[PDB]
This record gives sequence, C-alpha cells and structure tokens, in this order.
Amino acid sequence: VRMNVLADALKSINNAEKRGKRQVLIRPCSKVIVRFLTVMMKHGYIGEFEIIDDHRAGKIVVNLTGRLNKCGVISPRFDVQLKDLEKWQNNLLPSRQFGFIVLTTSAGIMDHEEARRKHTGGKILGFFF
Amino acid sequence: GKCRGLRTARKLRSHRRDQKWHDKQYKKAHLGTALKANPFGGASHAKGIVLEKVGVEAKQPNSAIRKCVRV
Amino acid sequence: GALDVLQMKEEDVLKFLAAGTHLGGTNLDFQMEQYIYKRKSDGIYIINLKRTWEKLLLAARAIVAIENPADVSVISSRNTGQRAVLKFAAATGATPIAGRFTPGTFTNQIQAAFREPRLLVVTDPRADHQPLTEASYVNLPTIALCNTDSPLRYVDIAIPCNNKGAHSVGLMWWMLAREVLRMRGTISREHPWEVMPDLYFYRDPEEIEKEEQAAAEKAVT
Amino acid sequence: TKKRRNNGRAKKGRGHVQPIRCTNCARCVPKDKAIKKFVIRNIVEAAAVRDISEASVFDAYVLPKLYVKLHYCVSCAIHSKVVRNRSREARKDRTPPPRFRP
Amino acid sequence: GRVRTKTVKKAARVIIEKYYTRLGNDFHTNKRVCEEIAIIPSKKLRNKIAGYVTHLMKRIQRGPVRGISIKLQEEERERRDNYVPEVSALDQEIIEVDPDTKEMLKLLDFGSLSNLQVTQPTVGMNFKTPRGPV
Amino acid sequence: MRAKWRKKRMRRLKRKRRKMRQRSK
Amino acid sequence: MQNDAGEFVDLYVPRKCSASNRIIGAKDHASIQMNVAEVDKVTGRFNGQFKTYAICGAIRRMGESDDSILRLAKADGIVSKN
Amino acid sequence: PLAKDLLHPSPEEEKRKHKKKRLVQSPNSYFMDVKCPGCYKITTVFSHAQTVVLCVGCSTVLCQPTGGKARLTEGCSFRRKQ
RNA sequence: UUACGGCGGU
RNA sequence: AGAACGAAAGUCGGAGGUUCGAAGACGAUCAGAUACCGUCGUAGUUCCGACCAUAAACGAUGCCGACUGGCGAUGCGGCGGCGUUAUUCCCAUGACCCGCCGGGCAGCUUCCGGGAAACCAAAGUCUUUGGGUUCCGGGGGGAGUAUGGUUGCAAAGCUGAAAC
Ligand SMILES: [Mg+2]
Ligand SMILES: [Zn+2]
Repeated sequence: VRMNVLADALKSINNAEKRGKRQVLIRPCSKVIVRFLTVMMKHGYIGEFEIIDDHRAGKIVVNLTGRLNKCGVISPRFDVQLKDLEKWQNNLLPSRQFGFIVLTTSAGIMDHEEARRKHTGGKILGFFF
Repeated sequence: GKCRGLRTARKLRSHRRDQKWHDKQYKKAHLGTALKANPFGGASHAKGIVLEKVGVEAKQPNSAIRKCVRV
Repeated sequence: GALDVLQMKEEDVLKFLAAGTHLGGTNLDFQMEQYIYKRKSDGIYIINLKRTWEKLLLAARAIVAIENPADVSVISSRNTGQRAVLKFAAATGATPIAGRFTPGTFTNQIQAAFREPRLLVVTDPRADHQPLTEASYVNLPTIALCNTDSPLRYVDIAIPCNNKGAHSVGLMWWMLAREVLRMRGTISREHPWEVMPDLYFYRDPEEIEKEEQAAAEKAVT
Repeated sequence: TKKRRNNGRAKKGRGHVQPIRCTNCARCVPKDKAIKKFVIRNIVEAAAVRDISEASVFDAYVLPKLYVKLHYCVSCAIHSKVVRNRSREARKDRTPPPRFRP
Repeated sequence: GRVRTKTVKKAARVIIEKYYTRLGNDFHTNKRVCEEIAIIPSKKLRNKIAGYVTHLMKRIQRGPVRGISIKLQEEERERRDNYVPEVSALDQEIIEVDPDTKEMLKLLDFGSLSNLQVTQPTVGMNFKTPRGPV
Repeated sequence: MRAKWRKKRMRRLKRKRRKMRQRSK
Repeated sequence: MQNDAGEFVDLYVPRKCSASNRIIGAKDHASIQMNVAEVDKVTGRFNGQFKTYAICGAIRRMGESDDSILRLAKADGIVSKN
Repeated sequence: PLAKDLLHPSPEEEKRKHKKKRLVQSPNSYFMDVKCPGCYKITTVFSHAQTVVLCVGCSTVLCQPTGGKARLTEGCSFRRKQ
C-alpha cells in the first residue's frame, strides 16, 4: 500500500534536509525518481547519488548539499496545459526568481521553463525550491 | 482526509451539494419553507390594517414600554 | 595536532593511566559513541585515549586563538575541580568563576558581576549546565571535559576524559594548561614543565597539618 | 482538560478489568484504579508486648503477624487521608513515600 | 524575639571585614571600637551591632566562615598553592590495567613501551543493580 | 436539569403524545 | 544581490552554517563563530593565522557541534586521518 | 549522527541488523555439511531445517527441527560450506 | 448528627 | 448497498433461587423526607433457548503506508556470549547473568516539529498548504423533536426536519 512511490521518495528527502543530515536512503527505486532527481541535480539542489542496484527494486542514497528548502510532490497528477502553466506557478512557487515545478511530457521529465522553451504541456509531477 | 485523486469529481461534487444543506444562509434560501413562512412572502414591504395598539416590555437591562401594533 | 611534535609522547600516557582518565560510567551517551572503545566486563566504558588527546589539542588551539588572555572565562561548580580551575587561570592567564555561578553573569549587563567573555571551558556538562544554557546567548563557543554520561547540548569541543574522580579532573586541567602554554612561547617543547600535576588536585579534609608534621621533626626544629 | 496521562487507572491494553469492592464503604471500583494498602501489622500492639511474653509458656516465642490487605475507593482514600493532595507538577512520580519506620 | 534584622547583620559583617585586627572576643571593647570608627545614630543599635560582632569573633576564630578578611584568606593560599608533594601521586612506575584496555594501547603502539603489569577483571557480570523497590 | 433526566421526561412524554394520537384516530 | 543591471542591491551577505549550509539570521543568537589556530610544521607553535568556522544555533542546540567541528577539522588536515 | 556514511557501513554494523533492512539484503542462513560418526556419507542439510532429516547409509535421525535453527541430535561433525 | 434560601438595574 | 459479533439494564419461556436487591412495607433523620442511613423484601442478579442493538461502547483521537531524536525496561519468538545453578557423578535442555533482531503493551526525557494552550514522538512531516480512502461537523436553542418510512412482542432502535 504505497500508492505513490514518487511521493514517498520526496517526503523522505524533505524530512532529512530540514533535520540537517547529509545522506538519505530511498528504499524503492524507480526510473521516475531518478529522472526526478537528475532534474534537481542539474540545477544544483542535491549532490551525487548512487543507485544501489539489487535484483528486486533498488535503493538510492542521495548526497544532500543543504541548499534545499522544500521538495514537495503534487499527488494527483493534474494535467497542465501551456495556458494553464502560469497559474500553477504562482500557486506553488515562492518567487519568480527561483524554484521549479517539474512535470512529465511526451518529450521527457522537464522544468516549467524547459517545457515552455519547447512549448509542450503535460502532467505535473512535483516541485522544488 | 478528503478524496483527492483525479476522476473523483462525482464524489467531491455530490458531497459538496448535500453539505451545503447544513448552514442557515443556503438552506433558508433554497428549501422553500423559509419563504412560504415569512409574512411578506418574499417581499420587502406589505400593507395591512391596524388591529390593536399594544405595548411590549423591553429587555431586563432596559426598562421601558415599546409602542407596537397588530397589523 | 596532525604533526609529529604534537604526538602522544608515551611518557604522559602513564599519567592518564595513573589517574583514571579512561574509565567511564556504565551508561554511555549517544553523541559520545565515537570517542569510546568498548564496555568492559564490569560494565565500564573505557575510552580511546587517542581521541581524548585529539580533542585536547583541538580545545587548546581554540584558546590560543583568543587574543586577550583574560577573556577565556573558566568555570567549575563541583568541588572536584575548583582548585584546578583557579590555578588554571593563574598559570595561563584566564579569568575564573568558582563556587556558585550567579545566573545572569553573561546575560545581565547592569550588575557588577558582568563579564563578557569570548570563550568558555566547562568542567562538567550536566552538573555545571547553567553557564552552558546561558553562554548560548551572547553567541559564545563552549568547551567541556565530558564523561560518557553527560549530554552535549551546547558544547563544541567536548573532551571525552572523565569528570567524576579527583585525580582525572585536575590532570586534564593540567594537561590542557600545559599544552596551551606550550603552543605559546612559554615551554620550549623539550624539558617537561616544572609545574607538577598534583598541584591541581582536590584538597584533603582537616587532617592535612596533622600528618605532614609527623614526618617533619627535622625541618622546622 | 485531560487531568492525568493515564485516566487514574493502570490499564493499557485492556477493555475491562475486574470490579472489586472498597473496604470501608463497600463501593465497587475497578481493580487497577483502587488504592491498595497491604498492612503487615503485628497482632500484639507493641505497648502490650511485655505483658504477653512475661505471661507465656516460653522465653522466646515469635509473635504472629496480621496480614490485612486493604484496598480503597479514591473517595474514602482521600477522606481517611491515605492519599494526600499533590501539586500540579509533583504529581508525576510513581515512587511511594519513604519508609520512616523508626 | 531575639532574631537580628538585616541592617544590624549587614553592618556587622562590614565591620569584621574591614577592622578585624582591631577587635576581639570581649563585648565592651568592641562596643567602643565601633563607637569610634562607625557612625551609629543611637545607643540601642550600637551595642546590638556590637553584640553580633562579638558573636562572629568566636565564630570565625574556629574556622573559615564567609570571611574575606585577610588573615583567614591568606592562610588558604598556603593550601591551594602549598602542599605540592616531594614524590608524586602519579609517578609510582607500578600501575595496573586490564586486558581489554591494554588492547586499546596496543593499537597506539605503546604495548611494549610501557611496564604496565595487568590485573584481570573478576569474571561475573554483576553490575546493573537489582530492579524495583526491593 | 440533568441530560439523562431530560431524556427521561421526553421519553415519558413522547409515549404520552403517541397514545393520544392513537386514541383520536 | 546581483540585479539585471549587474550591481549589488543588498544590505549585507549573511553567514551560513559551515555544518548545515543554512543561513544564520540577524538574531540567531546561539550561532557561534570560532577560531581554530593552526601551528607551524617544524616546532608546533602558533604562527599568527587561524581558521574560522560557523555553527548555526539550530545545529548547536540540536547537540552535534562536536561532530561538526571534528569533521571539518579532519577536513582541514587536523586530527588523525586514521 | 548527521554525516553517517550509510553507503559504506562497517561489517559489524551490517551484521547486527535484520536480514531485510540492510544496505543489500541477504540471508542469515547457510548450508552445512554434517558427517555422522560411522558413515562415508556427506549430508548437505540446511541450517534452518524443518524436517526429520534421515540419511541413506545409516538412516538414523540427524537433526531435530526447532523454532529457529535446526539442532544436530548426537555429537556429529560440522562445517559451514561455501 | 443537623447546616435551607439571599428581589431588578448599577 | 448488504451482513456477523455486541457490557449492563430490559422482554418472552423453562429450570433454579445462596447472597445482593430496583418497586414496596417498616424504623430513624429532618421544618418536611416520597432521599441519604437501618431492618425486611418483589422483579431482577444464575443457567438454557429466542429477542433488543445501545453505553463516558473512551486513548472522548477511523483504517492503511512511509519518514522524523535519545534512553531505561518489559511481554513473546529468534540469534550470540563470560560465568553461576539443576537428576547434572560430564552432556542436551531449563533458572539467572550480558547483548543484538523483529513484533507488541506502555513509560521516561527532548526547542524534532506542531498547537488556542493544556499537552502530543504523534495531535510532527501544513499559507514552504496535495501519500490512498471511508465516515462525519458549520453559532446557541427548538430537538434527536414533529412527521413519513422501517425494524421489534414490548421498551424502543434507525433515518430525520421546520415554523419559531
Ligand atoms: Mg445522572
Ligand atoms: Zn471507600
């Protein structure tokens, strides 16, 4: 009864960074949560991470930098269009200078700016700032 | 908690419409027995005839007689 | 102290082992599990002496970096540690508080017991906790010599030696005062320091003068 | 407000403990709420000890004990003063008062 | 009905602090010293201060009371600083350890550098005092 | 008045209005 | 703080905790800034210079200021490296 | 305990955990070779065995099943294979 | 052992 | 939607009937006692069968999942250890001693955090607001009333307003 493995991954990272730690252990791996973490690693909010591969579903250890505020999840994956995308931004971003809602398209798991650079809508997946 | 998943808009909408029957300002406006029962019948004014000059006593903090009628 | 001059110098290990200084309480604290070696068969947690030496040097480097010498306030409340805390500050030039700590020395500016130090070193984290919880609010770093029982709430350079027995307390005050003068230009690292660690130990009760004069029929007369 | 963390009663994983009855008013209490007191009183009333050993058939006879386990309702335990009123932070210890036998 | 108030006590602790060499265990002489060295505004609290002054004369000549006067205080500089022994409490060169704490100094490469004859722990595990009130 | 003894004097009272309605059918 | 015209529009830059990367505020009055003074290599005496480390009040009160400055002094070449 | 390197655990912190919950999960069990006194037959019984183990040559009883870890009946040879 | 009430507004 | 179980009192029938004892009679106590208190005692408390389906039915806290401090223990399994003790004059298994592992009942501490605070390691991970889902609340009365339906032999249960 883990209805969203993406939601449980990000909640664990959010508890451990406000606790002050350096590493986490994300007990189920997924190819949506490694393509969620490399969206926030390339913007520089986390560090190296290591997929501890097993023969069942793997585990992930993430190096936390301490440069993170909250890395929440939007749990019903509401479909967002490009007209709809700006009003999602002022709901769940702190400012217009920083922070990213990250959403999955047909062309990949992206940003809000990466999805409007390429002019494509999709399904909202999470946010981090 | 509430039911959040996308496709539950039948349950969220049918639960909101029968929980609005639990405050005053919806239920006295949308039932009908609160407009059949006021004497103006959904009006701001009505005419009537005078039957009895009556005086009612004011509340305990106050002590006076308020001059009323029996329209 | 990652150097070679600052290494252990085996001679003084014999002073640790002859004073206690590696024998701790049967319960241990969770923030001191890195300093410990193992529990004995008698329940006693014995302590890695290399780890209490590395913190001893690290506490010494903090006090050397304080420019005004009479500005590292040095406190002790329990009786085992009051002779040591005074002639700590006599030798190294610090400022002592002994006996009872009056609450607000640090946080109240009006009264005449108002000191404003930049560093403070503590004999015991729990039995002398009242300056710890106060020195956190004139943003002051704190040093303690802590045994395995003791919490590490506001301490920074917790020395994991011993703070129960009278021998071990005065020795670690002597060992810290020796090495903090030696990182100054006062001991030239070669000859051992002419002050003896017995000078910092806790005082005997009233039979002091009775016993020494029974072996002094050849000094006064 | 919730006055005490337990509700006066030492039941945690139960739904019903046995009802027992108080001693000096015969009121029915739960067994865990009841204020027990186990009296190991000597049956001889110690001022009357040198009047039964000088009138016994021995010189060394161990006197029998009277083992009466009282238990009270909280109503009669406060009235007969076997539990005293306590302040709102000195309630929180489960140690009994010390012995004071001599 | 005897118990002395704050202004009598605080004015007599300041006398014995500051004129201790000029005092003694007589009442009628200490009455006259405090008469001549302190401004007392009447006769009744004069000798009532002098009473508590003589009460502290016998009190501090038996020991160190709250006594910041010089001679009782300089005499404990010959306790904190004096009695440095001629042979140490540390340097006995014959001290005991246990087989696990010598393994602690074995990785410190001090195993044969030291003398350190060992004692063994008496093998019981009888620590952790028994539980419950009796 | 207590609320378990308010419940009694309405349970005693709505068996008395239930019975007069039974009379005047 | 770097506007689009390229200039600093900011009263000050605030310190951040060397243990936990979080900003010490203007009234986080449990936050220390300590000096650890290294020594010269041949003789082991204080040579004038030192190292500054900040510990915020959140991570100090939490109780691991010791494991902090044992881990960023090990980082500095201090301690055993063992 | 903030910067505990939980990707390289020590082998004695890895051993004193559950058979799940580890950095990589692994059984506590093993296969053991049991030689009876007086037979030329190596038997390859599982450690947490569950059955009344009978042999072929000397078909006597060889271990007793219990709660956790199967108990060899009479004093017989034992080695932990692989 | 018994110990029941205290007009309204301020 | 639909069902199964459901303290006590209660209802119907058959056994039983010691104690206790609503109703009731009597003695006290009081201004009055239809109460407390005392003597007595019916129905009932006990068993069998059928019902009734509610309680401060309470941790006044739905269930499932993860994550976030420490500590002392305890209950049950499992593993590993010095030694003490049992037929044991050896053993295997027990009793204790020292640990670890999972599950449970809780406790003690803490600026984890939250809260209107009491307090809570959950009531935390919430304007930095979204893990799944069920039930339900919307000022105080009227009122769990009136009325319709439905269940029950009955008592009543369930659903359940409004004028004011
Ligand atoms: Mg009642
Ligand atoms: Zn009672």
